[PDB]
Formats: sequence, structure tokens, C-alpha cells
Amino acid sequence: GHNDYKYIIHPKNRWYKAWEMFILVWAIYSSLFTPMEFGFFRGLPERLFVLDIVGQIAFLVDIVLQFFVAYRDTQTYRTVYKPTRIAFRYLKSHFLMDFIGCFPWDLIYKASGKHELVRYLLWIRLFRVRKVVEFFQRLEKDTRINYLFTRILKLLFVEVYCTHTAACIFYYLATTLPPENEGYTWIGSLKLGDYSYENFREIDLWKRYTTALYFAIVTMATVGYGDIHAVNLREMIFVMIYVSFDMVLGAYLIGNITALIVKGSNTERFRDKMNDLISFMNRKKLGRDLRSQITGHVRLQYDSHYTDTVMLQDIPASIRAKIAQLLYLPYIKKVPLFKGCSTEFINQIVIRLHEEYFLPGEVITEQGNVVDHLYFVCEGLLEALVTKTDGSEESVTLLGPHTSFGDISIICNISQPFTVRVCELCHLLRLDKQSFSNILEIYFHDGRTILNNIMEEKESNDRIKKLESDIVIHIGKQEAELALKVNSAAFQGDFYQLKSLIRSGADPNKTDYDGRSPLHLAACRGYEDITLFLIQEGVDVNLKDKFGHTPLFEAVKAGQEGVIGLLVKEGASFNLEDSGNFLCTTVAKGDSDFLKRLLSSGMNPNSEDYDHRTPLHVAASEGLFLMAKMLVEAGASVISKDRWGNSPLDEARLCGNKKLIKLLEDVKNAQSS
Amino acid sequence: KLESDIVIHIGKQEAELALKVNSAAFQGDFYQLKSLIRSGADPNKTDYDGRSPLHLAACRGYEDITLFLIQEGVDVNLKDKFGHTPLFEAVKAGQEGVIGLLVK
Amino acid sequence: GEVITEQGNVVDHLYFVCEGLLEALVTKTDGSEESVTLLGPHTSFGDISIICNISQPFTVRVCELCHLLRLDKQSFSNILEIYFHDGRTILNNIMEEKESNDRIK
Repeated sequence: GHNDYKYIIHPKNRWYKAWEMFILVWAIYSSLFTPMEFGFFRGLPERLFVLDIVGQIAFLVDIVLQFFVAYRDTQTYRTVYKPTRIAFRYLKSHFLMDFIGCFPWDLIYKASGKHELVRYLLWIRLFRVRKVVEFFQRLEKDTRINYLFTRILKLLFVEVYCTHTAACIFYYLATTLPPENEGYTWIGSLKLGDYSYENFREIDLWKRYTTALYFAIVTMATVGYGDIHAVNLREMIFVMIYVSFDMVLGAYLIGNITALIVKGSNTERFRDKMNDLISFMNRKKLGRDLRSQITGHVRLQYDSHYTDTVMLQDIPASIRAKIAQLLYLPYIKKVPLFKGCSTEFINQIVIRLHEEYFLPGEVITEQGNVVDHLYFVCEGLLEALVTKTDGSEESVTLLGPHTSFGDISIICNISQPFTVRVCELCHLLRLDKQSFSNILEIYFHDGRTILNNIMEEKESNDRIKKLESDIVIHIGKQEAELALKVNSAAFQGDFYQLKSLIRSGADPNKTDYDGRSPLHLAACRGYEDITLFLIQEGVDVNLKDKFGHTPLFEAVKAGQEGVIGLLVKEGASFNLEDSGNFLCTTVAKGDSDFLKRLLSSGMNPNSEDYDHRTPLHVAASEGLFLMAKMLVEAGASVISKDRWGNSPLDEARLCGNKKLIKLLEDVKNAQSS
Repeated sequence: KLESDIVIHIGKQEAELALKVNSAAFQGDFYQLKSLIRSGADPNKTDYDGRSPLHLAACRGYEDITLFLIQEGVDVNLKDKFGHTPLFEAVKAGQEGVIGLLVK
Repeated sequence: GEVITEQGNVVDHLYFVCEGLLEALVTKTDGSEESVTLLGPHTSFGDISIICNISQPFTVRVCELCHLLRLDKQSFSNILEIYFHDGRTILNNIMEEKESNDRIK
């Protein structure tokens, strides 16, 4: 709608197309009549005045209409609607010839005392054949008609044109000589049969024109009967020039027709291959069913045109992906192998897919052979069988539309457990082994989180009992690195990054090298929000790292009452080995708050050691009355006997803190009760 | 306006390079560590768990990695956030070859 | 001045050197590709990567006009698997080199 001007008309407008065809008809005529007007008349016979004036005006109108038609640029490929650019383009290329040939050159010739050199400018109207050339340019750029066939008709029109012009020039050369020397011309000395072309300027223009055209036509085919022949030196020279250029034009005609016939139709090439195969097939005397198999598969390769699918490898990746998506993606989405995976990975797979058709009864993949081509059964039923060593087929599965096979062997790098053979017209989508693996490895991430899901699919088959493979190890490496990333986020405080990482498909229950979950890190650095975020995810709250440190242990050692509260509400527990030992060590340190936090978490304070002493034992021996109060509130036994029977009551007397002993005796009556 | 990812991956130029060195050490891929350590960053920087490439390499017991880490000269007595030296990780795993390398 | 195998791409084609001189350059993030060795006539490269199923240790670049004989990875693996004895001999031959590669362990 950028044609704001009310003057410029788009070059593809229907009315302008009709006008283009119409000036074409007049271009052919004004280009085919100009040689006749130049040769057979030294001034039009008045009776043609009307036709001459109407022709001149017809082109004159066109000359103007060429200022009101937009032209597509050769550098921006847009229809330039600026009137000054159209006017400049027309003035520069096709304007001198058009305007000069639009002049009434017949009237100008008559006005200037009938001077011949003025009439020689009639040939400027020969430039009007540029319209015919442009028409052939349009016709060539259309699949509706074969190119070499366009070239043949172009060459034939050129041949007809050159023949007609040569006839007109030949008769004009006859007219250059004065009528007194008629016997020395080519037509003035013509005695064909009983007719004698004595006064050749008085015969009807059609008789003379057909004589000249007969000569030109036979000269063009080099028949040269000899009845009509050059006599003058001017006629000799013209016939020599015409004859040489006619040898070039006819040789080009033969070359173009030969090029069309040796081009080779696609059906022709298929027919040659078919004939060779049939001759082979007669030599080997193959049976009718077997010959039908061979012929049918060759026909299938012919119709499928697999290279036509790779024929658009030149078009951009954007549109290439659009075509692959519009054709294979609906099929691929439904395959159970890629159930529940990212759309990006699916799109990558589709782009790398090559469709192949197979007639019933041909093995696709052979058992005992490592599959290097994963197939997506998309149309037609396939049948999978493990043929026994005794030659007994055992159909194990029937893979209909929207199914996949070969994937086990590629992901496993194992051999194909069952030979797969076709049962109907199976339109499949082959994907190469290196292609698939790449989409996971070479296309890292595209083949990390997504492939993990694919591994979930394979394990959900419930028959696959695979251990590990190159693909799987590569993935596990990537998932390890991703786990490092998400754990770094969970230990750095970057909430947005952690969100993005796990929401990109990362499993929140993964661990790093030393088995530390992101929840471990959130608790250790006391990241309340991150902890709660991972808490929502479902990360294990008593997850055990390399040293058994639970997330709630890390939270307690970090002194994050918010995080420990959250973890106990979810249910994190002190499943720590040597619990009594660590508690007694804490008592020895004197870290009152640390022990209080462990005791609040629910650490059992009655756990013994190698010396078989509870934390309360150590507190009583140490004289730590306040740690003893905390242990008492927890419920550590003050009567528990150690190796030597030294109960915490005894150790307290040994230390001599009478207040400590008194509180422990109140506890001892509590225990005895 | 989801900016500042610059400083995120600078905190990971200190870390993610260090965690990649740690990961290669834990996996056992000597060639990778050699390239990363010389072309990327020294193994003196530890991970978020305060674990030096040497610590994890010592635990795994790949002397190849350790001897290269020894060439870089990372602290052989450095403790982790868990208060544990590479020597202890080595003996915990019982990697007498890497134990001898570390004792040297 | 051409590259056959690039460092870190698993070699799928094992090459021999009939005539010419090659060079094992370790490309890096410094650009100073480390000249590990010069592969002269009657040598081979890509063998470590194929046999050991690792990536290429060093990019092999052409220095002269080199006539190289090629053996695809799948082919080579097939002949090795067929002649288990002979592949064992190959493995010893490369083990002597693996004193610095440590791939065998």
C-alpha cells in the first residue's frame, strides 16, 4: 500500500498486463512491417497512411505509460514507486530508440525531397523487437514451458525474422539499381516458368514479397534451387553475409534442439534404468514375484525422489526448519520415544530427518548389527522379529504409525535385538546414528536434560536393563556439570539463576562431586528463600553427603534458625553416625549454642562413645553446669553407667559442682520415677 | 533488564573454571585439567565447598592429576570447609600411590 | 598448510604418512599451537583416538605435499576385532608410546 501516488500503476496490474500483451502484438507487426516498408516501398502508397499513423501513436502512448509503471530494483528488490526514478530509468536505457522510432519517418522522408538516407532511419523501429525479447524473457522464467523449448521457439522466431528481413533487404538491393539495369538485378533477370519479372517495380507487392521470401526461406535451409540467385556484386555480398550468419543461426538451432533431446527427462532417465534392469532380469530369468519386487522398488525410488528432500538444502535454515516442521514434526511429536521433551530438541531432530519409503518385505535393520539409523515409523505398518538361527522368524513387535525403532541399539551402542522388516508402504523418517548422538552430544544441552528424559522413556520400557554407554556417560558428565552450576547458584545466593537453572530441566535432587545437594548448600550458607525454593522442589532434607552431613546438620552448623525450622517442618533429621561422639566433642568445645541447636533439632543426648560416655557424662566431668541443663532438658540420662560405671551423677561429684550435682539428683529422682 | 549475568559468570570465572577443574579431576581426565589449569585458571581457587582440585583429585587418587596439581604447587596442607586436607581424603580412599605422591 | 584432524574431534580416519612432513600442533586459547612432533614418512596418526575411543590429542597440520593413506575407524576396528592377536600386538606398540599417553590404564 506504499503506492500513495495516484499516477504510478503496479507492473503486474491486470490492465497493464493486457496493455503489455497488446503492444507486443504491435511490436511484432511494426517490427515485421518496417523491413517491408523499407524494401518494397520507397514511400508508403498513401492507402497505408492511416495504419502508419495509428502504429506510431500506439508506441508513442506506450513511451508515456513507461513513466507511470513501478520497476523492481536490482539492488533492493522493491517496486520503486518514485516517479523521478522511473522517469530517469526510462530516459537512460530505452528512450532514445523508442522516441526516434516513433517519428513519422515516412512523412519526414517525403518532406526532405524523398532522400534515401532519411529512409535508412526506418530501421530504428527494429528496436521494437525488444518487446518480443522481453516477452521471451518472461516466458523463459516460467515452469509452464520448458527452457530449451523456449530457446527453440525463440530461435525459430529469430529465424523467421531474419528470413523476412533478408528477403526485404534482397529486394531493396534489387531496387537500388536504376530500372534501366533491371537485367543486372536478381529479380529483373528472373524468368520463373513462363512469368518474367521484367518490370519488377510494377508487380503486386505480394508477388515480389513472396519471391524474395521464397529466396530467403530456401537460402535459410540452404536448398539453393538456383532458380532465384544473386546477380549483382551488392547482392553477392549481402547473400554472403546472410548465408554466413544463417550458418551460425541454423547451427544454434540444431544445437538447442539437440540439447533439449539430450537433456533427459526424469521419466526418461528412470526408463533407461528400468530397461537395463529388465534386460538383466531376463538374463537371470527371475520369477514374476521377484521381478515385481525389483520393479516396484525401483518405481518407489523413482516416485519418492529422496534427493528432492535434500533439494532445498540451499534455502535458509529458517525456512528449511519451517518445511521440516510442517512435514515431519507432527509425526515426531507423537513418537513415544520423544514423549515429554523440549520442543527445541524435537525441532533439531526433525531438521535432521530424511524421509524414506519402503515396499513390503524388505528388512530395514538387521538383528545382530549395531544400528546406525534410527527410524520413525510414521506411515505403514512395520514388523519386528528376531529370526532364530534355525531360520524361524519370531515377530516380537508390530510397529505401526507414530512409533520408533533402532533407538535402543544407538543409545546402547549394542546390536539390534530384532530384525525389522516392512509390511505395508512404510513411510519412515530415518535419523543417522551420528546425527542423533550429536543432537545429544554435539548439540549439548539439546542432548542433556532432554536425553535424560529419553533415558526415562527407555527405562520405562521396563524390558531395557542397560547399564552404561558412551552416550550415557557423556550425558552424565553434562548433568554433573549442570549440577555444579545449580549448586554454585544455591551456594552463591543467586536466586534468579538457580530458578532458571532448575526450571530449564535440571533435577533439583542432583549432587556435586562430593555428594552435596543444593539443599545442603542452601542450608550451609543459610539462604532462607533458596532453601524454601528448593524445599518446594522436593530435594531430600535428610540427604546424606560424602560425610553424612544432612541439610539440617549444615543448617545447624550455620546457625540459621529459619532454615532449620523449615527443614524440621519438612522433616529433616539428624541421621548422623557417631552421634554421641560428635555431641561429646561439642560438649568438650564448650559451644553452648551449638549443642543447644543440635538438641533442639532432636539429637539424642544419651548416645555413648568408644569410652561409652554420654554427652552428659562429659559435661559432668567437665563441670559444665549449663550444658548439663540443656542436656537435662533434652533428656540425657544422668544415671547411665559408662565403661567404669561412672554415671554423670558420679562425674559431677568428682568435679565438685554442688549445684550441678543437685540439679542432676533432681533429675535422678525424675528418672527413677 | 535481566542484566548482571556478567558478574555472575565472573564469580564463576573464579568458580566455574575452578569447578570445571574439580570436575575433570573427579572424572579423571588429565589432559583436560592440563589445558584448563594452564589456559584457564590455577587450582589454588577452591569450589563453594572450599574443596581444591587437589582435594577431589586426592580423594579419587588419580596421581597423574595430583602430580600436575603438585607442579602447579597447590597447598598440600589446605583444609576444606569440612576441615579435611587432601592427604586425609587420600588415606580415606586408601590411594597409596596418591598417598605417596602427597607425602613426597 | 591444511588440517586433517583437529584437537578434540574423535578421529574417525586413521592416516599414514607415505611422503611429506606433518606436524602435531596443540591448539589452545593462546594461539601458540604446540608442536608436539613432526610426522615424517612411514608414521601414523589418529591411531590413539580410534583405538582408545578418545578425542584427538593434537591437531595434525600439513607442512609439505603429503601423500597419506587413510583407514576409516569402523574398518580399522573391524580388522582389529578380527585379528585379536594382532590388535594385542598393536596395543603393546602403542603402550610403549602410552608411557606418556597413559590411555591403556
